[PDB]
Amino acid sequence: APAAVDWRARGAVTAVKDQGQCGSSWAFSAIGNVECQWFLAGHPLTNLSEQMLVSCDKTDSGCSGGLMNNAFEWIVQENNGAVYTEDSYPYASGEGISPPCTTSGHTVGATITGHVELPQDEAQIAAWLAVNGPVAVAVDASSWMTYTGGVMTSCVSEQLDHGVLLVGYNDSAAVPYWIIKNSWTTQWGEEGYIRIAKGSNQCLVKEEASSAVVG
Ligand SMILES: O=C(Nc1nc2ccccc2[nH]1)c1c[nH]nc1-c1ccc(F)cc1
Ligand SMILES: Cc1nn(C)cc1C(=O)Nc1nc2ccccc2[nH]1
Repeated sequence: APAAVDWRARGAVTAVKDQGQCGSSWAFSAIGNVECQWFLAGHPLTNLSEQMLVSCDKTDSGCSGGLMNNAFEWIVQENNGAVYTEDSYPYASGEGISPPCTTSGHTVGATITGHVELPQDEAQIAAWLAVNGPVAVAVDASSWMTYTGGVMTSCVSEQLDHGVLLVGYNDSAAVPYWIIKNSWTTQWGEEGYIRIAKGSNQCLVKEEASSAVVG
């Protein structure tokens, strides 16, 4: 692996989104990861549908919480692999209300065929990420409300409560760090993003890393 990676600069990452008040940090992580994989497959970067998962993924509990791997498993095994575009199934649960499931011909933004889990190794994840693109990970965002910007180093690492998207790292800097895409708009943190120290398992980042697999 290289000294640094940033998939935004390779134009492979969609704009930062806003989950509003809904525990759907997963849907955003899982989907965010798929948006990138679809692009890196050779296709146009399409903004995909988080609402699809909140409403339809029954394995996951909609708004009160979910898990990225269940999404990938659900999409492939219950939804025939289909991920809808956002224009055809837009986010509604911003305020907490999650509509019912639908099928009046939504548009399929991407078709995935599986997913893979990565080891609990920050270095190995970086190895995969550098080659294959943004990785979906779970973290302990207890210490994230207070976040203004900078390389975070004293992150509470006890409870996985939040789902996000790794878009690259930087092993060259004074303090090596992961670059993480977050679903709390762009006012939060560094234009929507956040940098946590790479190597010491900040925020329990290496604990639940996975990525969808296209084609
Ligand atoms: O509730 C969430 N996750 C969760 N915990 C569970 C315990 C028992 C059964 C199902 C469960 N699902 C959740 C809400 N917002 N974000 C996440 C999230 C937390 C961890 C994670 F890895 C991914 C998402
Ligand atoms: C959503 C959600 N569900 N639960 C249980 C907590 C949250 C949450 O913290 N949202 C949130 N915090 C923010 C802090 C700063 C800016 C924007 C912010 N948005």
